[PDB]
Amino acid sequence: PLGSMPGFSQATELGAWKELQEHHNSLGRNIVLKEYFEKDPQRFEKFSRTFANPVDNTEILFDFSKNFLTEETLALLVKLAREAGVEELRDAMFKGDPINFTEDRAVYHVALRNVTNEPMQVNGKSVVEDVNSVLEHMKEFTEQVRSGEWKGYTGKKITTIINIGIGGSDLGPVMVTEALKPYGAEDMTLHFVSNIDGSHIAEALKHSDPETTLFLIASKTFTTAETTTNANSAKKWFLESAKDEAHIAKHFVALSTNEEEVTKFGIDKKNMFGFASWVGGRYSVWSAIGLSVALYIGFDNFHQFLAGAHAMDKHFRETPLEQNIPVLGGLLSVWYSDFFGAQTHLVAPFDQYLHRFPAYLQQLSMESNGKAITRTGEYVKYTTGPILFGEPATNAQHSFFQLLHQGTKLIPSDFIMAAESHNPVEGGKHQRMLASNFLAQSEALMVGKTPEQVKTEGAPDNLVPHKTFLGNRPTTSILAQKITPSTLGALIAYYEHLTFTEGAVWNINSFDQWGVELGKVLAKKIQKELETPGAGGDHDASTSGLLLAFKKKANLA
Amino acid sequence: PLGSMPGFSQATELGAWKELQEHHNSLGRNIVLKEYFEKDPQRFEKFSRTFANPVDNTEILFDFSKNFLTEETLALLVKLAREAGVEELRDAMFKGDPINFTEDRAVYHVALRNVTNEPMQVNGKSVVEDVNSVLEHMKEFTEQVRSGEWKGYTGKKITTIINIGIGGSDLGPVMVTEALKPYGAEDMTLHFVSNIDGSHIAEALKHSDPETTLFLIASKTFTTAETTTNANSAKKWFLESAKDEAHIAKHFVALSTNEEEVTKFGIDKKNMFGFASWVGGRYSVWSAIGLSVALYIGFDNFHQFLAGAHAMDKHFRETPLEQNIPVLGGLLSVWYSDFFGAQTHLVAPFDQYLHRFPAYLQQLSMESNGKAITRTGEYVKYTTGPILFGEPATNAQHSFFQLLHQGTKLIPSDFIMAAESHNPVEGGKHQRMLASNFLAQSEALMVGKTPEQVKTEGAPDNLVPHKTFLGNRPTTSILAQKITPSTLGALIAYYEHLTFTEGAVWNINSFDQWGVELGKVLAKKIQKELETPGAGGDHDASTSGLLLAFKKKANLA
Ligand SMILES: O=P(O)(O)OC[C@H]1O[C@@H](O)[C@H](O)[C@@H](O)[C@@H]1O
Ligand SMILES: O=P(O)(O)OC[C@H]1O[C@@H](O)[C@H](O)[C@@H](O)[C@@H]1O
Ligand SMILES: [Cl-]
Ligand SMILES: [Cl-]
Ligand SMILES: [Cl-]
Ligand SMILES: [Cl-]
Ligand code: NA
Ligand code: NA
Repeated sequence: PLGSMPGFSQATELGAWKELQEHHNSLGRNIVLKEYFEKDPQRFEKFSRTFANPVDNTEILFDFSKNFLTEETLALLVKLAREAGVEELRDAMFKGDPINFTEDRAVYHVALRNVTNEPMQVNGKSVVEDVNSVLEHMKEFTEQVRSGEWKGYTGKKITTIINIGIGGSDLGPVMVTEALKPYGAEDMTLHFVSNIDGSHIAEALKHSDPETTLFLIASKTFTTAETTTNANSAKKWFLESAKDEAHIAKHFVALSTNEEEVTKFGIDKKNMFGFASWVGGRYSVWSAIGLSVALYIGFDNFHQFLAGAHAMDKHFRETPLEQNIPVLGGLLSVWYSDFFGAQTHLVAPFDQYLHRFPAYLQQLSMESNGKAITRTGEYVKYTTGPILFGEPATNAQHSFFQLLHQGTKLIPSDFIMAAESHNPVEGGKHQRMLASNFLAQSEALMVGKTPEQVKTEGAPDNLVPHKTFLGNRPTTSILAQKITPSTLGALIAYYEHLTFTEGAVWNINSFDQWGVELGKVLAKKIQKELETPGAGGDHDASTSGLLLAFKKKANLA
Repeated sequence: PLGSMPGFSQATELGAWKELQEHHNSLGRNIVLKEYFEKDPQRFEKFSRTFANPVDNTEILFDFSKNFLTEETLALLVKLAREAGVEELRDAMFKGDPINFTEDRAVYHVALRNVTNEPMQVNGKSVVEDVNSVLEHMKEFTEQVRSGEWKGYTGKKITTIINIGIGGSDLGPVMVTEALKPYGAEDMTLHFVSNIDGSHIAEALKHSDPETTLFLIASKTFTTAETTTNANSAKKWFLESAKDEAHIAKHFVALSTNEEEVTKFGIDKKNMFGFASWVGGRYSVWSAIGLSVALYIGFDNFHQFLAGAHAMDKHFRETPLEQNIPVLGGLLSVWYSDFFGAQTHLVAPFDQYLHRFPAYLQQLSMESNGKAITRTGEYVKYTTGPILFGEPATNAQHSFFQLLHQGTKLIPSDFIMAAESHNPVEGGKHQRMLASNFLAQSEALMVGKTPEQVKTEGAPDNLVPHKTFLGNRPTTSILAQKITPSTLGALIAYYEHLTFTEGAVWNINSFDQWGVELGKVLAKKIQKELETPGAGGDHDASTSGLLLAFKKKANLA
């Protein structure tokens, strides 16, 4: 049924927002971090938080103390969270209420990792047994493929997995298999095919054998333009060798919401791994979409990944806002975005395996919060989601940290590192050097280097400005024990709940994506024009000019 | 010797800047692209440019017409370029004058690709014969490795190349070998090791054989912390198998400015591929640093890559500002950054092989122009380089194009595509679909979709705002024939000269990087503290708190 009117319309109408604007005008805008640290030796104790991971029995330290925060600032941000009903929206999410108000849908990625089987329901029906049934199917199938009990059409062990999917059906599987590579099967090659660009499927198939390749067709809808075309091209390549369509049942499985479209494709109903409409693509790695992860690292490691997210769900659900870790991360994002004018958010993992973690967060953050319409249907009077970007450190330091230290933008930055490496090369020397950069970069961004310090080191007087570091550049530092499956699960859930918190304060829908439809509709029209002699003139002069140049260069009538 | 005072101090003091501010206030801020296209059927003719690539005999179309430009706007931006002496600084660069004013150095990447051997000189001495000598050495060495004439210590053909380097010694080689993969040797595996994180070298060595692995130690300085440690770990792994140090001469070569440090490392002087101090790292792929590219795709393809850059150098050098392609790209960046408040710049190649092209441009752009000090030593009164980011399309469309279409930021965007694929799978269907997305995304961002259009399609009245597209989101579209070596060379040179143009207008040094030194110095101090029992307390409370947590989690006294 229908529910209540929203608690508020515009974030800018909330009393706490107006107090934050007054706080910014008189105090927040004059925060100099190095002065706050000089005057407060308990600053780190005040603004750090420790999360217990009970799956691997470790702790993750979240240090927020190098942010533009005072006790007064934190009090006002938590007050804004209470006035915006962050806890109410959170509790509605966990109850399975349809908080996705533009699609009338629950938002229930939290049910996918409900490893304690707490009661969970959508539309008065429990979802727990169905979540568990798909997981038991994923368990059985992954054991058979990894053991070699599941065989190819000529009776060989599967050694190549090709995931075919785009956006939420690709970025999670890529990022998590890259991140957890140390746990991966030694004899298994993974390919992630996503782009419609034929270079992607071509390179994957070029070095694969139909006899030893299993395909995962990953599509919530099973009607995505890119994925259906890639799947079709994969099926033609397979049949070129296997000849017999009956063989498809040993080489193709489907990860989808849409049984009818899967069966249409020629996938055996028994080889379908389902997920519900209340699983958003950018929140889907926890579902059947994680099958490539469970194949690579095994079902038990996949389940520990779910369990680490579950521990962060419990922290988010039960912790008072003053100590709540994702909530503070989300309020800091609002503080920087809407009061300091920051258009970006850097995430730099000090970890090469996490090299696809920023790209994953870019979809989670930007597709969720790149929105301008409130629950009340008004255009926001304030900026919403930032441009999220990053690369792993120390690579990032040698690419664009120049601009972070000496450029003209405020760039709120999250640095993430594990204390222990899976590859402790040369007696730990590589890892102590990585750690020294993790510690030093946040230090350097906070303290800078004064003209007086530069002159003391012997710089030419007229080069002092060039070598000065203003400092006062904020950072959040996250120190884990080791990137295990459960630790990675908890880190993603942190960013999911930070993203939730931002959207709740902004009063937008974190869970829809209406903004992708126009490009899809216009691309289909243009594709028909490219296939049609003499067509393509019904556009603006630029689109028409580009379409004509493309037809001339590609030899199309 | 010493030269002249700078032509100006602050960009904001130039008459043309003040005319642009008045132009923005009265007209530029009210530009609605769809209205300008409705009223001007020759808009595309006015603001598109064609670059002839004489190496592959193709054309690259640069369409700027979906930007916030009128004839009056372009006239004022070109006027700002003349008042800022863009052509004077350009001509000084090509003459080998020391325009890198903070390091007293020439800026002579343009000499590296001087394929017509035009006279070129630094400090009254020709550089041409020395550039050509290194190239002839790169030619001879790459022929021997690729032919199998160069053999390993047990007489086998080299099949694995491991490049070890960071920033400008890594991102170019990675991006260019990924981009030009169709031209790459079928039997060759490349690894690019860059991160100090031991996971990077470990994964590369895990599946390599010392007998068939050649290492390229890529370092301008040959004293980078990460690269010396990685090189050292590579040498220990090699010697664990080869035992005899004499064998190093068949498995390790150096790409450096610093002969003394290379010989120190134990590399035979004959296996050193030199480049000059006037080659910046982020401008170095054209030099000896491109050796991994010439090994992979052959010397002739490498030389065509140089020649395509040379054709774009000639365009930049000889074209009047009204028609000059990189100049217009750089002025648009100033226009958006300093008059519309855009903090970001999206680059989305509609090309999976170009998947590392945005990361390459991120270093070029942000390390060059992430600067705040003028030639006159003042702090800029205006923002400088943007945050540059991106991912290949169509992947990008399914990740963050939601925010580009419906979010609250202005994001100047460059879309790049080739008309022809190297992998024309399924009779060109993948490529026509990719092209349809390239054309449609810029169309969609410009025209949007009105509330009236949304209601016509049958949307619930109270969902109309959620499904509305405001449009008026600018783009630059770049359509090449095919990503050949020379076409890629010309595209990079475009971005190098766009970057030059931005820095010339802003009156900053595009060519120094003082902003990386503080982090390096502070990391070395912390590394010594990590190695020293009881040390690490002499920091701010956050750095001290993180360092202590790291020592507890990593078991360090
Ligand atoms: O998994 P599907 O139904 O093929 O959709 C994949 C992606 O498609 C895109 O249009 C959306 O931006 C994403 O939310 C989604 O993840
Ligand atoms: O090639 P080298 O001397 O090892 O330096 C590599 C990188 O080092 C970094 O400090 C700089 O940010 C880059 O400009 C440079 O490319
Ligand atoms: Cl305080
Ligand atoms: Cl990188
Ligand atoms: Cl005009
Ligand atoms: Cl991607
Ligand atoms: Na675990
Ligand atoms: Na060429």
